[PDB]
Amino acid sequence: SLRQQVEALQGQVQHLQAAFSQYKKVELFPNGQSVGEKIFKTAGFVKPFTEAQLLCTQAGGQLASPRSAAENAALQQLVVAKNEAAFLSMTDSKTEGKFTYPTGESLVYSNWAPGEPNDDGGSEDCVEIFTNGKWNDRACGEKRLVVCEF
Amino acid sequence: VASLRQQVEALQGQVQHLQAAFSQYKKVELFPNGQSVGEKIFKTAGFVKPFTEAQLLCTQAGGQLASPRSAAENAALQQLVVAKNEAAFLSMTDSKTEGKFTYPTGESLVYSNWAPGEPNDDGGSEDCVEIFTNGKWNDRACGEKRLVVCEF
Amino acid sequence: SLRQQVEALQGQVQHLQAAFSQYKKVELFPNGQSVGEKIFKTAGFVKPFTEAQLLCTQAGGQLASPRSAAENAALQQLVVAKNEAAFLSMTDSKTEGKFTYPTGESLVYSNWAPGEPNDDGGSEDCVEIFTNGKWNDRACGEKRLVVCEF
Ligand SMILES: OC[C@H](O)[C@H]1O[C@H](O)[C@@H](O)[C@@H](O)[C@@H]1O
Ligand SMILES: OC[C@H](O)[C@H]1O[C@H](O)[C@@H](O)[C@@H](O)[C@@H]1O
Ligand SMILES: OC[C@H](O)[C@H]1O[C@H](O)[C@@H](O)[C@@H](O)[C@@H]1O
Ligand SMILES: [Ca+2]
Ligand SMILES: [Ca+2]
Ligand SMILES: [Ca+2]
Ligand SMILES: [Ca+2]
Ligand SMILES: [Ca+2]
Ligand SMILES: [Ca+2]
Ligand SMILES: [Ca+2]
Ligand SMILES: [Ca+2]
Ligand SMILES: [Ca+2]
Repeated sequence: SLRQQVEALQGQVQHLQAAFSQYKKVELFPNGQSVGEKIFKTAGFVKPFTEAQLLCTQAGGQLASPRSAAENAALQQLVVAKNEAAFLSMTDSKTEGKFTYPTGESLVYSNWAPGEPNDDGGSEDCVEIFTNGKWNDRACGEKRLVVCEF
Repeated sequence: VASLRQQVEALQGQVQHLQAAFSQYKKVELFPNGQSVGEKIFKTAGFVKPFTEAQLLCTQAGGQLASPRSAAENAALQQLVVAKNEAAFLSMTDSKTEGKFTYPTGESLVYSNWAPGEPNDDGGSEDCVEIFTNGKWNDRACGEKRLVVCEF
Repeated sequence: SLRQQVEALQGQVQHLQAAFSQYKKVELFPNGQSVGEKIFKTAGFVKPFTEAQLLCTQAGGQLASPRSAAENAALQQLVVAKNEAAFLSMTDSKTEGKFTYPTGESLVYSNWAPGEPNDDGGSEDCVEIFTNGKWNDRACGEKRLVVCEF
């Protein structure tokens, strides 16, 4: 009967997989985007960098950190849909000119708009992504769309 | 051997936890922008868009525009429309053949809840369908903006 | 061969646990809070008590019912985030001066602001929670943030 149980439990698990897959699609509409094993989700409102960063970390994730063209495109979809530029997780607060992820690791991908980053004004240590997907270093005190990744 | 037995017993415990946890999250997830009816789930985006844009949003999300195929589904959909107090677009149109409304697949309707006198192709240019807060349907110009509600 | 059958099932279950865990974080961000086996979720808008109560009940849950300091703090987080006081499920509509849960039992926990409840104007049978986490009885006809528990 052990084989029978495995047969039965697998039926329940595959039914669970089906239900879960459906609820996942529902979950991401319309404020989320999945790319690979990563999920981006916007809070739907704007906040300064520090507050946005805290919201994501307290939620068990971190600010959007596109590490490839594919991830950047998925994130771009949310920014376009909300029509609001969003903050990324990277900053060059430690070493001006050198942007890093929250862990301190150097960028493995970038999509800077022409002429960026320019540390305009002498104090732009955060990064925002435009509706066109391009990046721009921006003053961390400005308010931008909050998008976290999980 | 008994090793497999122990593993099956372990799997049963993990599965029961997932089922209970998932049962709770289903309710949490659908509050307040979703409605479950049978094996279908309606989810509103909370904003309005013209038909073509609304349709694209749903298809890109892995679903399609709300397609109520029974009174029960139509009532579930109506709940979201009433909550947002915004009439919504359905997926059906008679863009191909005037007077013949079909689902995106091309199949003819299996259920309808037209308000009296509808569809009337008003102005000779209404190929889309909207559902009112009272649950009744009305054919409407696809260029108009209505609440976006997808089904999954 | 049963071993290879169980082995396949184990793979599915382990993947589901990981996928479900990631999804839980996505769902709770930014309108939910999990504390113990309870989950609070705000609709993000305000409604009078009766309408708020119906929304929660029809959703398969009930209005926020903090039963401990831990739960109250979790609920408070949502109130603070939305900067809108929220209705709790308890009322003393049946017997003035005696607040009870929807079931009818008396409170097992409370966090009343100084001087409350005071049945102001002789007509406050509902309860709101402030951004400071304290409670105040309020007219059920007033509109407050809708927060349900599941
Ligand atoms: O964050 C500020 C922006 O980088 C802005 O800076 C300068 O004013 C110019 O280089 C603009 O073209 C650029 O868009
Ligand atoms: O979509 C437009 C509606 O059909 C509208 O059209 C006309 O104006 C009349 O027939 C109305 O009674 C009807 O409600
Ligand atoms: O809900 C109404 C509040 O209790 C309010 O009532 C009265 O106006 C006074 O007792 C205030 O100090 C108190 O804050
Ligand atoms: Ca600097
Ligand atoms: Ca800088
Ligand atoms: Ca710049
Ligand atoms: Ca036509
Ligand atoms: Ca028509
Ligand atoms: Ca019409
Ligand atoms: Ca009273
Ligand atoms: Ca009272
Ligand atoms: Ca009071």
